[PDB]
Amino acid sequence: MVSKGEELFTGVVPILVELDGDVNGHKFSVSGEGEGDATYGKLTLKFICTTGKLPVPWPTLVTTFVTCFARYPDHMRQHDFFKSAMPEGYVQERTIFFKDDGNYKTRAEVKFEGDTLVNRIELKGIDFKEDGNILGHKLEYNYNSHNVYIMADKQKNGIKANFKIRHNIEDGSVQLADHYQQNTPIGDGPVLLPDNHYLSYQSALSKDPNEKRDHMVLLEFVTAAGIT
Repeated sequence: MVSKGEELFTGVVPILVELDGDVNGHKFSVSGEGEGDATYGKLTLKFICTTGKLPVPWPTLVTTFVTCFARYPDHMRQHDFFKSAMPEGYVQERTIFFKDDGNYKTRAEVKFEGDTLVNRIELKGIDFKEDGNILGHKLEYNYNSHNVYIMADKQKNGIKANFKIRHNIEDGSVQLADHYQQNTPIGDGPVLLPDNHYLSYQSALSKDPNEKRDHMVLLEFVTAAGIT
């Protein structure tokens, strides 16, 4: 049997992303469009800064900008919280601590609006150094592969994770971004609370050569792996 959640992701699904941000008082908005194909764990998205020049590096927003598109292998299907919460969706919240710098706090609602999977996000950043790696745009426009360990959060009826993102800097060092995450369902319907498992991410950042606005093109693959 294919679950109600699973069935919404069997083909290619349009994605809309909307982010309102404020970092050290610098307000900005970003809109993204593209498509997800969960069968292949595949996301393609193009993000546009709709208010001017982005005041933080595009790589710092990659994790913020739809884990329902992860590929869960057949043997792992009982651990897919994210699809099980659909179509009503889930709230994803994070704090992201940039080592020796500021932090982001994010809240997103991920849910269907008709046939479109929407990721609506608010982001607030505080305590950034005006000449640190973030406000000083010292990060390379690239992205490393990362594994994220997903744990059930029984009390909140959802999941949680903590993971470290490494953002490469041109002197060979990295800027660490320590993510703490909680997800909880929007509906009061049944969800899958998983056993501990990993999601394996790879992400590629590029540019649309014909786009004059400040923007990012993201290609991301996400696959679950178990602990058996």
